[PDB]
Amino acid sequence: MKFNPFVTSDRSKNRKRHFNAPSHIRRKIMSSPLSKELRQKYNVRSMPIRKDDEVQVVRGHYKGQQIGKVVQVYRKKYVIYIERVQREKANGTTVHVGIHPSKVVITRLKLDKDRKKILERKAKSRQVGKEKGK
Amino acid sequence: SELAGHQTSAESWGTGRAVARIPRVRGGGTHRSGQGAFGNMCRGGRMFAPTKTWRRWHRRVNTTQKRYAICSALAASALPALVMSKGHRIEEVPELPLVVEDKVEGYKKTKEAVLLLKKLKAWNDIKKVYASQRMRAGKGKMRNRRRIQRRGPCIIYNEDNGIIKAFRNIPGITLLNVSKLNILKLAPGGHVGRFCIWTESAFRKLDELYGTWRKAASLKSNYNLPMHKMINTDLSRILKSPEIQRALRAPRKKIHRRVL
Amino acid sequence: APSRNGMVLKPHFHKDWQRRVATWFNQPARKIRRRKARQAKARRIAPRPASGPIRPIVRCPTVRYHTKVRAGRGFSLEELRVAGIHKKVARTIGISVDPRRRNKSTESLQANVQRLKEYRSKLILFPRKPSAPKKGDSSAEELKLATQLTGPVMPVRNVYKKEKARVITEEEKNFKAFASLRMARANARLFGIRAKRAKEAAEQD
RNA sequence: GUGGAGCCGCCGCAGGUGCAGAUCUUGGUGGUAGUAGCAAAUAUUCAAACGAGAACUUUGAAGGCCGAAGUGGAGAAGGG
RNA sequence: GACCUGGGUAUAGGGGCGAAAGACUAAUCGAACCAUCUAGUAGCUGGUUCCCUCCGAAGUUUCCCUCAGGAUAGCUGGCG
RNA sequence: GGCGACGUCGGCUACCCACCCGACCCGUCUUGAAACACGGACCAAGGAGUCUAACACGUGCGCGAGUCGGGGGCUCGCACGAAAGCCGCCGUGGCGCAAUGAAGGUGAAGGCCGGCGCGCUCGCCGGCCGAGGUGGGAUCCCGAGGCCUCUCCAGUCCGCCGAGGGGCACCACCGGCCCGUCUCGCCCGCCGCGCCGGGGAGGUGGAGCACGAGCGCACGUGUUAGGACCCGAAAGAUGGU
RNA sequence: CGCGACCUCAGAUCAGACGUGGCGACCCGCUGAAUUUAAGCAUAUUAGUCAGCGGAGGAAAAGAAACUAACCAGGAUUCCCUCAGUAACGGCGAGUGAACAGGGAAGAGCCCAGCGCCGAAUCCCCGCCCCGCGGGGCGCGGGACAUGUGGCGUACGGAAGACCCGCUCCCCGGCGCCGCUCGUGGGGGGCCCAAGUCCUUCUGAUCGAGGCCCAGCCCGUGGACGGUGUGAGGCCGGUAGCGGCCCCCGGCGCGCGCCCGGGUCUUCCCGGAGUCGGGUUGCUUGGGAAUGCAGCCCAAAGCGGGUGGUAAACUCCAUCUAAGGCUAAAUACCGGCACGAGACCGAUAGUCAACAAGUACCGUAAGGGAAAGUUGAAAAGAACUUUGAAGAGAGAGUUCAAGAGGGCGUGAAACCGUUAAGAGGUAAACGGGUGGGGUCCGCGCAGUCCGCCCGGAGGAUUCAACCCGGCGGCGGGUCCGGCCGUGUCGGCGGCCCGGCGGAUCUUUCCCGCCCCCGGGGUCGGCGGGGGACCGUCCCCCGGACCGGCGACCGGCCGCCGC
RNA sequence: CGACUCUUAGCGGUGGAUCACUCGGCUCGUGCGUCGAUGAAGAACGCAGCUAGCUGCGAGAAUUAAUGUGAAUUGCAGGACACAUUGAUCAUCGACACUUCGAACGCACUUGCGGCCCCGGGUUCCUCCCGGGGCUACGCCUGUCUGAGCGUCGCUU
Ligand SMILES: [Mg+2]
Ligand SMILES: [Mg+2]
Ligand SMILES: [Mg+2]
Ligand SMILES: [Mg+2]
Ligand SMILES: [Mg+2]
Ligand SMILES: [Mg+2]
Ligand SMILES: [Mg+2]
Ligand SMILES: [Mg+2]
Repeated sequence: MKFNPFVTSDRSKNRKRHFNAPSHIRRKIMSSPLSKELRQKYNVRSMPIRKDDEVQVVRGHYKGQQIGKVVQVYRKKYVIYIERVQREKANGTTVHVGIHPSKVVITRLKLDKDRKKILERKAKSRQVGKEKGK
Repeated sequence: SELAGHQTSAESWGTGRAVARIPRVRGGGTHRSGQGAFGNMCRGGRMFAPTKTWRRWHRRVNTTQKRYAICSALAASALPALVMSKGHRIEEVPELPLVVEDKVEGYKKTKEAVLLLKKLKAWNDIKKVYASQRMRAGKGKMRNRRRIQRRGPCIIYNEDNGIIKAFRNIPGITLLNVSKLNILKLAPGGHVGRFCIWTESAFRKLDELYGTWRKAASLKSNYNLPMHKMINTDLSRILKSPEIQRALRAPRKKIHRRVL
Repeated sequence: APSRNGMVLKPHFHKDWQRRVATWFNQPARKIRRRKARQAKARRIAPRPASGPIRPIVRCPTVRYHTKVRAGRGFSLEELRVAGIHKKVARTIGISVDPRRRNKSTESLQANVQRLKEYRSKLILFPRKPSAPKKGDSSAEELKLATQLTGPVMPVRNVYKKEKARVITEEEKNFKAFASLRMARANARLFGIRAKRAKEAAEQD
């Protein structure tokens, strides 16, 4: 149950803060879970997805053992595009059909200098949760 | 209806002109220029008897009836016919004023909470609350209450040592204090007989919190427990008593139907 | 407009009263706003007592209420004069002062002097750094509690006497009667008239 | 049968509680009706071209009109 | 010609201005228009939304600036 | 008892059609509407007895000569909790428990017994008690007598019981008491002997007394004040263009 | 005649400050109606409200008695509950209408002119410095202010000075840093539990089923919302005195700055004027032989003045000290900036406005002022062929669905088109009663009964009766072991290692005092504690009844499944 | 036979009711309670690669710097992907800048007309010579400077 008297619980106002989100808050709500292998090597649960992570789709019309990298992150439509899952148009032109990153499992991260520190910050705070158990 | 629906300039057209004598809006140009203005008939009009914020919202109950209602809500939570006919699955449970010892007030983890309800055979009531995880029928869903849920058992205590945290995550449960009870919790819906789990030091404080008929309550300054209109209530025994059926006539068990 | 046997009534609603309306919807909200203004005033001050200074014994005016005892305003400089404390020292001792109050009885004077010295004998002061004039050792062994509740010396304590049992004797069962009420009430209003006729026989020669 | 995401029974509780009319309000659509009307200031016709397509466009020839207080040629105000 | 007119200027609502018609004052004049007080008042019109069961009227008395209205008694229903 | 197969059997609706009989178009004011009275072309949705305050009575509940926290106060910092819980040397106060008079003010218990003073149309002391009396009065109590397979002896019971008794609430009546006024009158009292206090007996005026029934909450009807069931003027005022 | 001083005034784009205007929900000062009510209408009511004008502030205003009271007296203001729909006002009609006690919320008090005293002991500006950060000074030197009076000590609760008497060395800010902060100070960012497991339905799952005797996993986290549909676990989050980061605040301790109070006696001092008050005229009030205010006229006193709710005279008492000033809190808030919630509305509703809404448009203007939400999960928005000049089609194609084709969810009625059926000179429609036809449903069609008991004809399995083994219930009994209900007590037991209650008692108990001659008298009590008594509730032995839905064991009877 | 008319039913059209949805109101409450001459509220005009509105901004104009954040913005293009430079975007915002009117301030409001002071060049300049900068409203307080008076008086002559 929510106890804080300074955070909402109403349907109209969490939706309004969802679709009118700032574009740096919006990379946080477009987070995706790490794979079972890769959450054990880093002891972290989930990550915000960036442009060049290898990924497979875990639910939808297009799913099942399809590692392949994302190629475009529409934050405006809350949608990542992945380089293999595609769709022919009526024209014969082929386009990327887009999916939501919660329906998606990262299988290989792209590390830079900053995505080391985002991992280590989310990892070091998880021993502190285990250190509460006295 | 905030200020009023009376923020419109409008006169009646008055005279002939073959229109009804409702006020019309002024001016021209715009659509809303000769249309029926304020009054409870018009598109954009003012409602009949607009609700006021000084409606008498709140009701008083005198305190001897509040205490009367809470004594009748506890006496029905011990009769097994009334607590089961409100729907609580108390088939497998032992003795109806369930009393666990005062060690249970110091649980600080809900894993200890759930095995308590399993070993008290009351978990099959919580499992009935999981069956009622419905969503609301109607327009109350967009007034931010969506999920309907049964009320289950309630656990009553005194001297909290962590009991309020161990049980509150289990869905459909209620925790109220034995010093400050609530008729809105002990009888949801207005119907009597909610299933309750007592704790010893809560179950013993009731003797000094409402009194017996010999001595008044000590923690309530001028209150005793309400007397009875009926001492004996089983009239399958009064009407079969030898004092009564000595004095009765005889039963008249012909019919004497209509004679052609 | 009236009907059968009813009440003739004057509702005072002949004036535009829906603008001047007062609803008490913020009244639980202001009860927890002045509890938090008492709690954050209790912990802000000191171990000094909550609900402020010591109030005097005061008797109410006006025949209907003159048999009860009420908490007053200050301590009426004469009572501060007899108790021995100075008028500008007293309000940081925790003692309320009302300089415009009069003492014209003696029993109600001596009651509050007894009250004021009983307060001084149950008070512990704190020196800033432990010099302690008029004050000795450890602070009554840390003063037995922290802060009091709704009155330092229980401001009302309206008390009544015992008057156990007496014997119905002579001169008590026989005199002080209804005739004493009627004759004393009549002499209260026939006093100035009878003192006028006495002047008229004094200028009689 | 259509439709595509919510809903209902019983026990109490609460109402902005049930329409045929108010020359009611708002929106919609009929009959009338393919009807009344497309009639102030005299007037058009022939060929060609361009065009999917010409009583009405342009061009040429004819017949006419305004007739210098103009149906001409310029402005002020107003429009933009 | 007490002539006709443009532009500028002055007069503003119980006021203006009038060779006077109660004319004109922005299609409004025997007191403009705009917003408000204001959901002004109406003994006077028109309307007043589901079913079944049971009972069932009155247009008369007296008073009222009363006569299109009320108060009063009668007639009515419901509770006992 | 009898009759009948692959197109028949039974069935009725917001199906259609026919016939015979009946049948003027609704709403509305009105003595009287099918009206040559008014409103209504059609369809959809919106659309009119509300709410607050006061009072009255009825009813339901809690307590009951009391009742009521409504305003405050207390309880870890808790979603629901603007809830609930408690106070009582927080009952102040409200209404009720007492009325009457313009007011000063005054302010609701009687009967019997036994005696005595002119048992004087008047009264006094002591006891017994204690809301008087009459007429009706549900219920209850007593009840001779009455009712049982053979006769004299004994038991519970029940039904029938003329009559008699104590009589609820309530109604009618009579008496009584308290206050305001009236008339007629005599007596008593003393923080002081007076243009002083108190008493009496009859008659009238009072929203009184005569062994208390109220308070709080809820609901319903009614009346009122508010825009007040909905819509409706001709106006009046203030400030401006 | 000139110059000087001052006093009245001018000028300046003089050096430096200030004010104007907006918003206006709440607050203060003025000004001010009429509709309405009175069944008409003048006074009255509406209403001292609307409109008008002017000033603020986060609050404002009020505020430390020229008060209430009339007795055992209270003691600034403001708010709340009562007082109270009361006193009172009123064509005494309609109507209007306070306060003082009392209970609370909050509580805080002061300064000045005057009268005296101190050699103006005071203040402002300029210049350079002590020495400084983020700039203000106490120090130094010049120009002014000011004796027509700056400052100190003083304020009606009295004050000052001189005595005498017994004490005491203080407070304030600034600087650096350490130690906290009751919800655990504030602001800001970024982090923190657990299925995407197996089967299955689907356009797509968040569906449905399942996880050993550890209850599949987490829970101080089963709020919410977004994700191809209903999600504790996929994802933000939510939970937690979770953690770490950045900035900021209120308060200990080194250096400045400031520092004799109280009591008793003695003497001296001691107060606000064109104001009070009176007359008169207006408005206002519940204020009535005038509550308040204001104009004009008259105009004070000093044991005085004001008030004491019926005009006036006399008299006594009570109470306060006006005509100068400041002041927090409790209170208000339909504007603003942020928040949170709802038995609220659901696109003719709810704001006029869910949308490019105070917008388009209207009016010379002041001003008036709308209508207008929805494809899909994802544009995958119909390439291409073919007819046409094109709009528009016919195929194809996407999609679960185009029966979702760009105002596209669902798609009602009125009205229209066509198809199918039926009918048609008394306009149509209706009521009743049948008939005929049609759509369709049910039986299934000369093929309809169903279970019970009995005797028939065979077929196939095993119990019953009986008894023994066996646990389990039903009913009655000594209430035998345990048992509680109610009067009766007793052990006064627990009363001093027992609870509460009493307007019971005790003047011999214990503490600080009054009434008379250092002591004392119960000599009558005061404020409080103590301990007896009574009323009710906590055990032990006996005794009383029932063993009451409060029960177990034994035996009994008759069931029951194995 | 056909047509017309009428009533039903199927389908189609018109129309947009109902239902389901909701980044909106509405009510209540809490916390703070902040404009302006140092130029406010409001208005006008302008600003984007394609850009009318809305929204946001001011010739630094669809935003600059800084801090925080850590790979996008997106209708299509274009461009630096560089981040062990400085780092896209977004939020915060304490640094800068902020056209014209407006209390609106040189005067007028006609984009009209100036006045002094200064600066870069032309007469190497006074007496009205291009551009740029600065200043020029009213009321008022304290101080200053200038000085008016048959106001009051002194010292004089
Ligand atoms: Mg909300
Ligand atoms: Mg619905
Ligand atoms: Mg009719
Ligand atoms: Mg007027
Ligand atoms: Mg301000
Ligand atoms: Mg519409
Ligand atoms: Mg930047
Ligand atoms: Mg210049």
